[PDB]
Amino acid sequence: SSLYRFKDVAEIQTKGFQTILAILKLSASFSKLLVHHSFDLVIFHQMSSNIMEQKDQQFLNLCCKCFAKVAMDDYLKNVMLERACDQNNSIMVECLLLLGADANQSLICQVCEKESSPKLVE
Repeated sequence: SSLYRFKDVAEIQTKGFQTILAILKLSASFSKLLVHHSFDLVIFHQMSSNIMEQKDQQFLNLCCKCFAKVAMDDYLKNVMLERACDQNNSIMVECLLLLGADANQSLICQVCEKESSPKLVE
């Protein structure tokens, strides 16, 4: 809630990724709970925007660090994929597809129903 209500400022998002990376280092089970609290929105929007903006080294490094720590337990990767295609956030579904996912988990039906983007269908 702190990261989402402050999804634009720099110090909050950077230090928030730092604290989340710290707790995720201390406990790996604090990832399913995180995405249960809809962790997907902050990580997707920030990882999209930081590449869209000036790509800082260390900020994006912490970004992919916590994203790697949540990338395990591929059931969570699948629900992250489902929430990613629930939006038209094509880059992140492309990333999760390169990482590991399945359109046969339907998903093509969901992408055809809700007026989605052609690059997402491709």
